[PDB]
Amino acid sequence: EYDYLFKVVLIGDSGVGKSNLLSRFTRNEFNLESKSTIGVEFATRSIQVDGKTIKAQIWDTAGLERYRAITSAYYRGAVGALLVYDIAKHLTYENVERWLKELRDHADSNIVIMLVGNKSDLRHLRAVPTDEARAFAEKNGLSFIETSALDSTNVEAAFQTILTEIY
Amino acid sequence: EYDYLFKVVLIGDSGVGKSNLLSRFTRNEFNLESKSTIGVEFATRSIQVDGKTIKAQIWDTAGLERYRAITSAYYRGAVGALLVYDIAKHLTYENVERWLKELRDHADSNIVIMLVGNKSDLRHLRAVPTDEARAFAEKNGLSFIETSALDSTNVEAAFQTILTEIY
Amino acid sequence: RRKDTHIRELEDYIDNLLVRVMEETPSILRVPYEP
Amino acid sequence: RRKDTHIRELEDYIDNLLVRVMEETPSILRVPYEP
Ligand SMILES: Nc1nc2c(ncn2[C@@H]2O[C@H](COP(=O)(O)OP(=O)(O)OP(=O)(O)O)[C@@H](O)[C@H]2O)c(=O)[nH]1
Ligand SMILES: Nc1nc2c(ncn2[C@@H]2O[C@H](COP(=O)(O)OP(=O)(O)OP(=O)(O)O)[C@@H](O)[C@H]2O)c(=O)[nH]1
Ligand SMILES: [Mg+2]
Ligand SMILES: [Mg+2]
Repeated sequence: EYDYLFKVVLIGDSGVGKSNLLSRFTRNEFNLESKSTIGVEFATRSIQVDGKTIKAQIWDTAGLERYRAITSAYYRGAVGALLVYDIAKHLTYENVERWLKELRDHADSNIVIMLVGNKSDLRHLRAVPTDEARAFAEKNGLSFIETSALDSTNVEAAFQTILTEIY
Repeated sequence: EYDYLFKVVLIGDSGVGKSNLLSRFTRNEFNLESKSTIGVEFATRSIQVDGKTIKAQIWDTAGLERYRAITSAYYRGAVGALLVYDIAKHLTYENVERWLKELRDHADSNIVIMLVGNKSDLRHLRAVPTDEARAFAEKNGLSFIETSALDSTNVEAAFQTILTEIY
Repeated sequence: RRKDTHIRELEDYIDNLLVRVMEETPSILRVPYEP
Repeated sequence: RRKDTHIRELEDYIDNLLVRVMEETPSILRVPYEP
Protein backbone atom coordinates (compact mmCIF):
# COMPACT_ATOMS: atom_id res chain seq x y z
CA GLU A 1 0.00 0.00 0.00
CA TYR A 2 2.45 2.75 1.16
CA ASP A 3 6.14 2.75 2.00
CA TYR A 4 6.47 5.84 4.25
CA LEU A 5 4.09 7.87 6.35
CA PHE A 6 4.99 11.52 6.52
CA LYS A 7 3.27 13.76 9.06
CA VAL A 8 3.00 17.34 7.90
CA VAL A 9 1.41 20.18 9.79
CA LEU A 10 -0.39 23.21 8.41
CA ILE A 11 0.39 26.52 10.21
CA GLY A 12 -0.33 30.28 9.90
CA ASP A 13 -2.92 33.01 10.77
CA SER A 14 -6.59 32.30 10.83
CA GLY A 15 -8.30 32.81 7.45
CA VAL A 16 -5.16 32.37 5.29
CA GLY A 17 -6.68 29.20 3.57
CA LYS A 18 -4.98 26.23 5.47
CA SER A 19 -8.12 24.05 5.68
CA ASN A 20 -9.01 24.62 2.02
CA LEU A 21 -5.47 23.72 1.03
CA LEU A 22 -6.01 20.49 2.95
CA SER A 23 -9.37 19.88 1.35
CA ARG A 24 -8.06 20.80 -2.12
CA PHE A 25 -5.09 18.42 -1.87
CA THR A 26 -6.84 15.46 -0.15
CA ARG A 27 -10.30 15.71 -1.66
CA ASN A 28 -10.05 18.20 -4.53
CA GLU A 29 -12.76 20.20 -2.67
CA PHE A 30 -13.03 23.87 -1.82
CA ASN A 31 -15.37 25.82 0.41
CA LEU A 32 -15.82 29.54 0.08
CA GLU A 33 -17.85 29.92 3.26
CA SER A 34 -15.51 27.74 5.40
CA LYS A 35 -15.49 28.76 9.10
CA SER A 36 -12.58 28.89 11.52
CA THR A 37 -11.30 25.41 12.51
CA ILE A 38 -12.57 24.10 15.83
CA GLY A 39 -10.14 21.54 17.16
CA VAL A 40 -7.65 19.34 15.38
CA GLU A 41 -8.17 17.06 12.36
CA PHE A 42 -6.08 15.49 9.59
CA ALA A 43 -6.54 14.04 6.13
CA THR A 44 -4.31 11.84 4.00
CA ARG A 45 -3.09 11.36 0.41
CA SER A 46 -0.54 9.01 -1.15
CA ILE A 47 1.92 10.27 -3.72
CA GLN A 48 4.86 8.87 -5.72
CA VAL A 49 8.39 10.00 -4.90
CA ASP A 50 11.43 7.97 -6.12
CA GLY A 51 10.31 4.34 -6.57
CA LYS A 52 8.18 4.92 -3.55
CA THR A 53 4.62 5.48 -2.36
CA ILE A 54 4.37 8.05 0.51
CA LYS A 55 1.29 8.60 2.61
CA ALA A 56 1.08 12.27 3.44
CA GLN A 57 -0.74 12.66 6.75
CA ILE A 58 -1.70 16.34 6.86
CA TRP A 59 -2.72 18.04 10.12
CA ASP A 60 -4.95 21.06 10.43
CA THR A 61 -5.89 23.30 13.38
CA ALA A 62 -6.87 27.01 13.93
CA GLY A 63 -4.07 29.54 13.53
CA LEU A 64 -3.61 30.94 17.06
CA GLU A 65 -0.42 32.28 18.67
CA ARG A 66 -1.84 31.51 22.16
CA TYR A 67 -0.72 28.40 24.07
CA ARG A 68 -2.96 25.34 23.90
CA ALA A 69 -2.88 21.89 25.45
CA ILE A 70 -2.85 20.49 21.88
CA THR A 71 0.31 22.24 20.64
CA SER A 72 2.93 19.72 21.66
CA ALA A 73 0.98 16.73 20.26
CA TYR A 74 0.45 18.70 17.03
CA TYR A 75 4.09 19.12 16.34
CA ARG A 76 5.10 15.75 17.76
CA GLY A 77 6.67 13.57 15.01
CA ALA A 78 5.91 16.17 12.28
CA VAL A 79 8.55 15.95 9.50
CA GLY A 80 7.42 18.99 7.48
CA ALA A 81 5.35 22.17 7.95
CA LEU A 82 3.37 24.25 5.51
CA LEU A 83 3.52 27.84 6.74
CA VAL A 84 0.88 29.69 4.83
CA TYR A 85 -0.16 33.37 4.37
CA ASP A 86 -2.83 35.17 2.43
CA ILE A 87 -1.06 37.12 -0.38
CA ALA A 88 -3.92 39.73 -0.19
CA LYS A 89 -3.32 40.64 3.56
CA HIS A 90 0.23 41.86 4.42
CA LEU A 91 -0.45 41.25 8.17
CA THR A 92 -0.52 37.48 7.60
CA TYR A 93 2.94 37.88 5.99
CA GLU A 94 4.11 40.08 8.88
CA ASN A 95 3.19 37.21 11.30
CA VAL A 96 5.40 34.65 9.56
CA GLU A 97 8.51 35.47 11.72
CA ARG A 98 6.35 34.51 14.79
CA TRP A 99 5.25 31.13 13.29
CA LEU A 100 8.87 30.30 12.52
CA LYS A 101 9.58 30.90 16.20
CA GLU A 102 6.66 28.66 17.15
CA LEU A 103 8.41 25.93 15.06
CA ARG A 104 11.78 26.74 16.72
CA ASP A 105 10.04 26.42 20.06
CA HIS A 106 7.85 23.39 19.30
CA ALA A 107 8.64 21.39 16.18
CA ASP A 108 11.63 19.15 15.62
CA SER A 109 14.87 21.00 14.69
CA ASN A 110 15.10 19.18 11.34
CA ILE A 111 11.57 19.95 10.23
CA VAL A 112 11.40 20.77 6.52
CA ILE A 113 9.51 24.08 6.26
CA MET A 114 7.76 25.50 3.24
CA LEU A 115 6.42 29.05 3.05
CA VAL A 116 3.17 29.26 1.11
CA GLY A 117 1.51 32.38 -0.20
CA ASN A 118 -2.02 31.38 -0.79
CA LYS A 119 -4.99 32.98 -2.57
CA SER A 120 -2.82 33.91 -5.63
CA ASP A 121 -6.15 34.18 -7.51
CA LEU A 122 -6.67 37.41 -5.61
CA ARG A 123 -4.31 39.27 -7.98
CA HIS A 124 -6.20 42.62 -8.06
CA LEU A 125 -5.74 42.65 -4.26
CA ARG A 126 -2.12 41.60 -3.97
CA ALA A 127 -0.51 43.02 -0.86
CA VAL A 128 2.54 40.73 -0.85
CA PRO A 129 5.22 40.83 -3.59
CA THR A 130 6.29 37.31 -4.69
CA ASP A 131 9.87 38.29 -5.24
CA GLU A 132 10.22 39.69 -1.73
CA ALA A 133 8.39 36.75 -0.15
CA ARG A 134 10.88 34.46 -2.05
CA ALA A 135 13.98 36.38 -0.95
CA PHE A 136 12.60 36.06 2.60
CA ALA A 137 12.08 32.24 2.13
CA GLU A 138 15.58 31.78 0.55
CA LYS A 139 17.13 33.79 3.40
CA ASN A 140 15.44 31.77 6.15
CA GLY A 141 16.31 28.33 4.68
CA LEU A 142 12.70 27.83 3.46
CA SER A 143 11.10 26.23 0.37
CA PHE A 144 8.57 28.70 -1.24
CA ILE A 145 5.48 28.63 -3.52
CA GLU A 146 2.31 30.58 -4.14
CA THR A 147 -1.00 28.75 -4.44
CA SER A 148 -4.70 29.14 -4.88
CA ALA A 149 -6.72 26.55 -3.05
CA LEU A 150 -9.63 28.07 -5.06
CA ASP A 151 -7.89 27.75 -8.53
CA SER A 152 -5.86 24.65 -7.65
CA THR A 153 -2.84 26.66 -8.78
CA ASN A 154 0.36 24.96 -7.48
CA VAL A 155 -1.56 23.11 -4.69
CA GLU A 156 -0.31 19.65 -5.87
CA ALA A 157 3.22 20.94 -6.53
CA ALA A 158 3.27 22.55 -3.04
CA PHE A 159 2.59 19.21 -1.45
CA GLN A 160 4.81 17.34 -3.94
CA THR A 161 7.81 19.56 -3.17
CA ILE A 162 7.76 19.40 0.61
CA LEU A 163 7.23 15.62 0.49
CA THR A 164 10.12 15.16 -1.98
CA GLU A 165 12.17 17.47 0.28
CA ILE A 166 11.26 15.18 3.17
CA TYR A 167 11.88 11.82 1.39
CA GLU B 1 -11.65 -8.66 39.73
CA TYR B 2 -15.40 -8.20 39.10
CA ASP B 3 -18.23 -10.53 38.12
CA TYR B 4 -20.52 -7.95 36.34
CA LEU B 5 -20.18 -4.46 34.93
CA PHE B 6 -23.42 -2.49 35.31
CA LYS B 7 -23.62 0.80 33.44
CA VAL B 8 -25.68 3.38 35.33
CA VAL B 9 -26.46 6.88 34.08
CA LEU B 10 -27.22 9.97 36.06
CA ILE B 11 -30.18 12.11 34.81
CA GLY B 12 -32.09 15.15 35.99
CA ASP B 13 -32.02 18.94 35.81
CA SER B 14 -28.84 20.98 35.91
CA GLY B 15 -27.77 22.10 39.37
CA VAL B 16 -29.36 19.15 41.15
CA GLY B 17 -26.03 17.52 42.26
CA LYS B 18 -25.42 14.74 39.69
CA SER B 19 -21.64 15.30 39.51
CA ASN B 20 -21.33 15.43 43.26
CA LEU B 21 -23.25 12.17 43.62
CA LEU B 22 -20.81 10.62 41.19
CA SER B 23 -17.69 11.99 42.95
CA ARG B 24 -19.21 11.22 46.40
CA PHE B 25 -19.86 7.60 45.53
CA THR B 26 -16.69 6.78 43.58
CA ARG B 27 -14.05 8.93 45.18
CA ASN B 28 -15.63 10.17 48.49
CA GLU B 29 -15.19 13.71 47.18
CA PHE B 30 -17.46 16.79 47.10
CA ASN B 31 -17.13 20.19 45.35
CA LEU B 32 -19.34 23.05 46.44
CA GLU B 33 -17.86 25.11 43.53
CA SER B 34 -18.62 22.55 40.77
CA LYS B 35 -19.63 23.97 37.39
CA SER B 36 -22.15 22.65 34.90
CA THR B 37 -20.70 19.48 33.30
CA ILE B 38 -19.05 19.99 29.95
CA GLY B 39 -19.32 16.81 27.96
CA VAL B 40 -19.61 13.21 29.13
CA GLU B 41 -17.46 11.38 31.72
CA PHE B 42 -17.62 8.35 33.97
CA ALA B 43 -16.18 6.84 37.11
CA THR B 44 -16.49 3.34 38.54
CA ARG B 45 -16.63 1.64 41.90
CA SER B 46 -16.95 -2.00 42.84
CA ILE B 47 -19.47 -3.16 45.45
CA GLN B 48 -20.76 -6.51 46.81
CA VAL B 49 -24.14 -7.79 45.87
CA ASP B 50 -24.93 -11.30 47.08
CA GLY B 51 -21.65 -13.18 46.75
CA LYS B 52 -20.76 -11.17 43.75
CA THR B 53 -18.54 -8.27 42.90
CA ILE B 54 -20.24 -5.70 40.73
CA LYS B 55 -18.51 -2.85 38.96
CA ALA B 56 -20.80 0.16 38.77
CA GLN B 57 -19.87 2.20 35.77
CA ILE B 58 -21.44 5.61 36.44
CA TRP B 59 -21.96 8.09 33.66
CA ASP B 60 -22.48 11.76 34.02
CA THR B 61 -23.32 14.65 31.65
CA ALA B 62 -24.88 18.11 31.98
CA GLY B 63 -27.98 19.73 31.83
CA LEU B 64 -31.47 19.56 30.35
CA GLU B 65 -30.91 17.11 27.56
CA ARG B 66 -32.25 18.55 24.54
CA TYR B 67 -31.51 15.82 22.00
CA ARG B 68 -27.74 15.81 21.45
CA ALA B 69 -25.61 13.55 19.19
CA ILE B 70 -24.56 12.25 22.68
CA THR B 71 -27.95 11.10 23.98
CA SER B 72 -28.41 7.84 22.13
CA ALA B 73 -24.88 6.58 23.15
CA TYR B 74 -25.43 7.88 26.73
CA TYR B 75 -28.37 5.53 27.42
CA ARG B 76 -27.13 2.72 25.27
CA GLY B 77 -26.51 -0.31 27.46
CA ALA B 78 -27.50 1.51 30.71
CA VAL B 79 -29.14 -1.07 33.02
CA GLY B 80 -29.89 1.60 35.64
CA ALA B 81 -30.72 5.34 35.85
CA LEU B 82 -30.53 7.59 38.85
CA LEU B 83 -33.16 10.21 38.14
CA VAL B 84 -32.08 13.13 40.41
CA TYR B 85 -33.80 16.29 41.66
CA ASP B 86 -33.05 19.02 44.16
CA ILE B 87 -35.44 18.82 47.13
CA ALA B 88 -35.03 22.59 47.73
CA LYS B 89 -36.29 23.26 44.12
CA HIS B 90 -39.85 22.43 43.03
CA LEU B 91 -39.10 22.92 39.32
CA THR B 92 -36.40 20.17 39.28
CA TYR B 93 -39.08 17.81 40.69
CA GLU B 94 -41.73 19.06 38.21
CA ASN B 95 -39.31 18.17 35.37
CA VAL B 96 -39.03 14.52 36.55
CA GLU B 97 -41.82 13.50 34.09
CA ARG B 98 -39.72 14.93 31.16
CA TRP B 99 -36.72 12.86 32.23
CA LEU B 100 -38.84 9.74 32.49
CA LYS B 101 -40.08 10.37 28.99
CA GLU B 102 -36.45 10.45 27.82
CA LEU B 103 -35.91 6.94 29.14
CA ARG B 104 -39.03 5.77 27.37
CA ASP B 105 -37.57 7.29 24.21
CA HIS B 106 -33.94 6.33 24.70
CA ALA B 107 -33.22 3.63 27.28
CA ASP B 108 -34.07 -0.08 27.17
CA SER B 109 -37.69 -0.41 28.38
CA ASN B 110 -36.25 -2.76 31.06
CA ILE B 111 -34.06 -0.15 32.76
CA VAL B 112 -34.18 0.08 36.59
CA ILE B 113 -34.98 3.68 37.58
CA MET B 114 -34.36 5.28 40.90
CA LEU B 115 -35.81 8.61 41.99
CA VAL B 116 -33.37 10.44 44.16
CA GLY B 117 -34.10 13.62 46.03
CA ASN B 118 -30.73 15.24 46.52
CA LYS B 119 -29.60 17.95 48.92
CA SER B 120 -31.48 16.59 52.00
CA ASP B 121 -29.01 18.68 54.07
CA LEU B 122 -30.95 21.75 52.85
CA ARG B 123 -33.77 20.53 55.16
CA HIS B 124 -34.63 24.11 56.20
CA LEU B 125 -35.08 25.21 52.53
CA ARG B 126 -37.04 22.06 51.61
CA ALA B 127 -39.37 22.78 48.61
CA VAL B 128 -40.25 19.12 47.88
CA PRO B 129 -42.06 16.99 50.52
CA THR B 130 -40.58 13.57 51.09
CA ASP B 131 -43.98 11.83 51.11
CA GLU B 132 -45.32 13.25 47.84
CA ALA B 133 -42.26 12.13 45.86
CA ARG B 134 -42.34 8.62 47.40
CA ALA B 135 -45.98 8.23 46.31
CA PHE B 136 -45.12 9.55 42.84
CA ALA B 137 -42.15 7.17 42.68
CA GLU B 138 -44.34 4.19 43.61
CA LYS B 139 -47.15 5.39 41.30
CA ASN B 140 -44.57 5.13 38.47
CA GLY B 141 -42.62 1.95 39.52
CA LEU B 142 -39.56 3.84 40.73
CA SER B 143 -37.23 3.24 43.61
CA PHE B 144 -36.95 6.30 45.90
CA ILE B 145 -34.43 7.65 48.45
CA GLU B 146 -33.32 11.14 49.49
CA THR B 147 -29.56 11.82 49.70
CA SER B 148 -27.02 14.48 50.48
CA ALA B 149 -23.86 14.44 48.40
CA LEU B 150 -22.48 17.12 50.79
CA ASP B 151 -23.13 15.14 54.10
CA SER B 152 -22.79 11.71 52.46
CA THR B 153 -26.34 10.84 53.78
CA ASN B 154 -27.80 7.81 51.97
CA VAL B 155 -25.34 8.05 49.03
CA GLU B 156 -23.77 4.59 49.41
CA ALA B 157 -27.32 3.36 50.09
CA ALA B 158 -28.74 4.86 46.84
CA PHE B 159 -26.11 3.14 44.76
CA GLN B 160 -26.32 -0.11 46.74
CA THR B 161 -30.03 -0.23 46.19
CA ILE B 162 -30.17 0.41 42.42
CA LEU B 163 -27.39 -2.13 41.87
CA THR B 164 -29.22 -4.64 44.09
CA GLU B 165 -32.48 -4.18 42.10
CA ILE B 166 -30.44 -4.44 38.86
CA TYR B 167 -28.50 -7.56 39.97
CA ARG C 1 -26.12 36.81 19.17
CA ARG C 2 -23.11 35.57 17.15
CA LYS C 3 -21.48 33.93 20.20
CA ASP C 4 -24.69 32.29 21.41
CA THR C 5 -24.11 30.75 18.03
CA HIS C 6 -20.39 30.20 18.66
CA ILE C 7 -21.00 28.56 22.05
CA ARG C 8 -23.33 26.12 20.33
CA GLU C 9 -20.92 25.42 17.44
CA LEU C 10 -18.39 24.47 20.09
CA GLU C 11 -21.07 22.43 21.94
CA ASP C 12 -21.99 20.49 18.80
CA TYR C 13 -18.33 19.93 18.07
CA ILE C 14 -17.93 18.41 21.57
CA ASP C 15 -20.93 16.06 21.04
CA ASN C 16 -19.78 14.82 17.66
CA LEU C 17 -16.32 14.24 18.99
CA LEU C 18 -17.70 12.46 22.10
CA VAL C 19 -19.98 10.15 20.02
CA ARG C 20 -16.77 8.88 18.30
CA VAL C 21 -14.80 8.67 21.59
CA MET C 22 -17.62 6.81 23.37
CA GLU C 23 -17.88 4.39 20.43
CA GLU C 24 -14.13 3.60 20.00
CA THR C 25 -12.21 4.50 23.18
CA PRO C 26 -14.62 5.30 26.07
CA SER C 27 -11.85 4.73 28.61
CA ILE C 28 -10.59 8.23 27.71
CA LEU C 29 -13.68 9.72 29.44
CA ARG C 30 -12.97 7.81 32.69
CA VAL C 31 -12.23 9.70 35.87
CA PRO C 32 -9.57 9.41 36.59
CA TYR C 33 -7.65 9.14 33.34
CA GLU C 34 -5.11 6.34 33.00
CA PRO C 35 -2.94 6.88 29.87
CA ARG D 1 -19.14 39.27 29.07
CA ARG D 2 -18.99 35.89 30.83
CA LYS D 3 -20.10 34.42 27.52
CA ASP D 4 -16.39 34.82 26.65
CA THR D 5 -15.54 32.88 29.84
CA HIS D 6 -17.77 29.88 28.94
CA ILE D 7 -16.30 29.90 25.40
CA ARG D 8 -12.72 29.37 26.76
CA GLU D 9 -13.96 26.74 29.19
CA LEU D 10 -15.40 24.90 26.19
CA GLU D 11 -12.28 25.42 24.09
CA ASP D 12 -10.11 24.20 26.95
CA TYR D 13 -12.27 21.18 27.32
CA ILE D 14 -11.77 20.43 23.56
CA ASP D 15 -8.03 20.90 23.90
CA ASN D 16 -7.63 18.55 26.94
CA LEU D 17 -9.90 15.99 25.31
CA LEU D 18 -7.97 16.22 21.93
CA VAL D 19 -4.56 15.68 23.63
CA ARG D 20 -5.86 12.30 24.89
CA VAL D 21 -7.56 11.51 21.60
CA MET D 22 -4.28 12.25 19.74
CA GLU D 23 -2.22 10.06 22.07
CA GLU D 24 -4.65 7.07 22.22
CA THR D 25 -6.84 6.93 19.07
CA PRO D 26 -5.80 9.70 16.61
CA SER D 27 -7.68 7.94 13.82
CA ILE D 28 -10.93 9.45 15.11
CA LEU D 29 -9.72 12.93 13.90
CA ARG D 30 -9.33 11.69 10.30
CA VAL D 31 -11.34 13.39 7.62
CA PRO D 32 -13.20 11.54 6.65
CA TYR D 33 -13.80 9.27 9.57
CA GLU D 34 -13.71 5.44 9.35
CA PRO D 35 -14.34 3.43 12.64
N1 LIG E 1 -10.13 33.65 -3.15
C1 LIG E 1 -9.60 32.69 -2.42
N2 LIG E 1 -10.14 32.42 -1.20
C2 LIG E 1 -9.60 31.43 -0.44
C3 LIG E 1 -8.52 30.66 -0.89
N3 LIG E 1 -8.21 29.78 0.07
C4 LIG E 1 -9.07 29.96 1.10
N4 LIG E 1 -9.93 30.99 0.81
C5 LIG E 1 -11.05 31.56 1.61
O1 LIG E 1 -10.62 32.27 2.79
C6 LIG E 1 -11.43 31.98 3.92
C7 LIG E 1 -10.63 31.31 5.04
O2 LIG E 1 -10.24 30.02 4.55
P1 LIG E 1 -9.84 28.77 5.51
O3 LIG E 1 -9.16 27.68 4.71
O4 LIG E 1 -11.09 28.34 6.22
O5 LIG E 1 -8.80 29.49 6.49
P2 LIG E 1 -7.95 28.88 7.65
O6 LIG E 1 -6.49 29.22 7.48
O7 LIG E 1 -8.36 27.44 7.68
O8 LIG E 1 -8.43 29.64 9.02
P3 LIG E 1 -8.31 29.12 10.61
O9 LIG E 1 -9.23 27.91 10.87
O10 LIG E 1 -8.97 30.24 11.39
O11 LIG E 1 -6.85 28.98 11.04
C8 LIG E 1 -12.52 31.06 3.38
O12 LIG E 1 -13.60 31.89 3.06
C9 LIG E 1 -11.94 30.44 2.11
O13 LIG E 1 -12.89 30.06 1.15
C10 LIG E 1 -7.98 30.93 -2.16
O14 LIG E 1 -7.03 30.30 -2.62
N5 LIG E 1 -8.54 31.96 -2.89
N1 LIG F 1 -26.12 21.70 49.99
C1 LIG F 1 -25.89 20.80 49.05
N2 LIG F 1 -25.33 21.26 47.87
C2 LIG F 1 -25.12 20.34 46.90
C3 LIG F 1 -25.41 18.96 47.08
N3 LIG F 1 -25.08 18.31 45.95
C4 LIG F 1 -24.60 19.22 45.08
N4 LIG F 1 -24.63 20.50 45.64
C5 LIG F 1 -24.18 21.79 45.05
O1 LIG F 1 -25.07 22.25 44.04
C6 LIG F 1 -24.38 22.84 42.91
C7 LIG F 1 -24.63 22.04 41.62
O2 LIG F 1 -24.09 20.71 41.80
P1 LIG F 1 -23.51 19.72 40.68
O3 LIG F 1 -23.09 18.40 41.28
O4 LIG F 1 -22.37 20.34 39.88
O5 LIG F 1 -24.81 19.54 39.77
P2 LIG F 1 -25.15 18.82 38.39
O6 LIG F 1 -26.50 18.19 38.46
O7 LIG F 1 -24.16 17.79 37.95
O8 LIG F 1 -25.30 20.01 37.29
P3 LIG F 1 -25.03 19.99 35.67
O9 LIG F 1 -23.62 19.50 35.50
O10 LIG F 1 -25.19 21.43 35.27
O11 LIG F 1 -26.02 19.20 34.83
C8 LIG F 1 -22.92 22.81 43.34
O12 LIG F 1 -22.54 24.01 44.02
C9 LIG F 1 -22.86 21.65 44.32
O13 LIG F 1 -21.69 21.64 45.11
C10 LIG F 1 -25.95 18.50 48.30
O14 LIG F 1 -26.21 17.30 48.51
N5 LIG F 1 -26.20 19.45 49.27
MG1 LIG G 1 -8.75 26.11 9.50
MG1 LIG H 1 -22.89 17.46 36.24
